[PDB]
Amino acid sequence: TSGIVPTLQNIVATVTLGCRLDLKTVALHARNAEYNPKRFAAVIMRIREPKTTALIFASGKMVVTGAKSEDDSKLASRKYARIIQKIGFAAKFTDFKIQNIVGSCDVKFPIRLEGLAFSHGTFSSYEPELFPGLIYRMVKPKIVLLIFVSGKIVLTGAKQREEIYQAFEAIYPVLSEFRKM
Amino acid sequence: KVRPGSIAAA
Amino acid sequence: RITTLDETVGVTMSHTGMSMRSDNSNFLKVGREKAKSNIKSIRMPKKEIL
Amino acid sequence: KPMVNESDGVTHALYPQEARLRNLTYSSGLFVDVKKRTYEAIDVPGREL
Amino acid sequence: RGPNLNIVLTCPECKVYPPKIVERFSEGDVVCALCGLVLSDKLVDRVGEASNPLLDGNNLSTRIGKGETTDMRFTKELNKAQGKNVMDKKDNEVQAAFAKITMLCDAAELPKIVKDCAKEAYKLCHDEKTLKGKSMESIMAASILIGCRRAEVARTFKEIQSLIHVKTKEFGKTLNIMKNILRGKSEDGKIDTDNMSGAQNLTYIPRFCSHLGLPMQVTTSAEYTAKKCKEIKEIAGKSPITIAVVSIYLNILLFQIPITAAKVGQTLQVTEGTIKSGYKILYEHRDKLVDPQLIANGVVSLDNLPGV
Ligand SMILES: [Zn+2]
Repeated sequence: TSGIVPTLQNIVATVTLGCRLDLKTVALHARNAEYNPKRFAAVIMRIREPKTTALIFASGKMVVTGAKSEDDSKLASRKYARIIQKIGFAAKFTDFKIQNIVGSCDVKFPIRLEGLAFSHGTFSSYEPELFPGLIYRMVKPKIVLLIFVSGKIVLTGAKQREEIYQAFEAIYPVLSEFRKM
Repeated sequence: KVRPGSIAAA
Repeated sequence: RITTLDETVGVTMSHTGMSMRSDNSNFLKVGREKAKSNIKSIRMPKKEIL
Repeated sequence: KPMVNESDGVTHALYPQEARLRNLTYSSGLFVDVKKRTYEAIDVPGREL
Repeated sequence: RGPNLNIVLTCPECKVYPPKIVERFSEGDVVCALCGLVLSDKLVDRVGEASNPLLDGNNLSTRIGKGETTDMRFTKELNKAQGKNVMDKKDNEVQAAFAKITMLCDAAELPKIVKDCAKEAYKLCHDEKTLKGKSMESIMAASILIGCRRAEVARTFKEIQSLIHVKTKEFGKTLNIMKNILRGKSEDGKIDTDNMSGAQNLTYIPRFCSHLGLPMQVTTSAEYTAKKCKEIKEIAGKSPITIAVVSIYLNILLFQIPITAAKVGQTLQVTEGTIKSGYKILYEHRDKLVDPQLIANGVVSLDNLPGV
């Protein structure tokens, strides 16, 4: 009905290796590493071809972010695992789960945030003195949407590409009902 | 045992 | 004799109670003074600290 | 001068007639200048500061 | 799930159900309106103490104090013994929270209704799993904000922060949790109206204009300007504080009151750059931001508004 498919900006994925790593050695022998114990208890590294950032902990846990697609995230995680293997630590690809999906879109018209906050008061939370965007907590699917006056919608919380599309399709009518002028 | 004779081993 | 303010009452009271303006005084800022400083440390191996 | 602050936070001059009609206290605000000083000294043991 | 123990007054002779009953208070009688038969006579209309079962529930307690003749030893020992009560300890926390709320509201010069509503909100939202890791300062500030909004005297986040030392993140999180709790109890066991909305920039304008010392005519003009300012999409997204401040500044320069933006922003704690920027957006629609009655009467025209 809407005719516009929201585009996924970010992908947060989690992977495990099952082996203990030496952060000092990884930092010294890695091209792009940032090991600051005072700052954080993990090594921050980044790769360019996928344009992604990975946080690697001493417990063998890796958190990949920045991927624009599920297969791109898979490729980035595989390359990270290969980099660690080349470093020498016993790292094997294991459970890779996407824990967060972020998407964006625009409805191409202004939206009455006060009207939405009054009509749908069980799901919306509008406090314009802190953030200039209404927060809508859709219950099914369980997702959080940020609605702005400029007609831009940000979706976050989905674990799969289906949930975010379903949420946008379910929120489009109530958004259209509250168009300014 | 994690590192077979590698740079990590050194 | 005591001094009487001839200014508007609202203007005189603008500094009282819940006012938008935030205090810029630095007096008795013990909480700030001791909270600004903070440093942490890592678990160096036991064999050295021992 | 005698003043009254309303519930919404608006303050305006109050006259005896309005005070009587509205059951308001005919009173004026008191203000005082306050000076906040802080001294410090090196407390060498066994000596006056 | 219990005995009836209910008395219903009906006229045996008339048999009409429901009956027409008149309560002659002066004569102390309850009489059937149709036949005049008396159903109950000798009806009843400091020795006690009053309490509000909305902020204190059911909790009867008495203090110990000096009399016409008393020894300080007995008073001190009795107060000490009374303090060491386990059952009363649980509600003493709520009472102390009420005392601190009262102190904050009184120092804020807020009306009695505001602090009563704040205490009610605190009591309703207290003793729940959701609010267990948040600071009591944040809880109290959120309750005070909710009460102020419920009393149609809504204050601002910065104004409440001026008294309660709580950062914005904690304050907003606690406020959202409290609002969710109130909604949940309103459904299961009203609470909100048009006032519950967030922006409600109209309520702020009178107090800001009072702080600046402007006349009520300028205040009304600023209210109209702010009300019509929401029609512009380039400004509707701005903070309500900024919207109200910019409208007030526009009306100030409309009436040529010798107050500069440097002082307006200093008094209302808003950046002068922000004020002038908002004025730039509103200058392109000045025509829709001025009262037709004012411009027709001629107190001032569109001319008295310098544009950059
Ligand atoms: Zn009868």
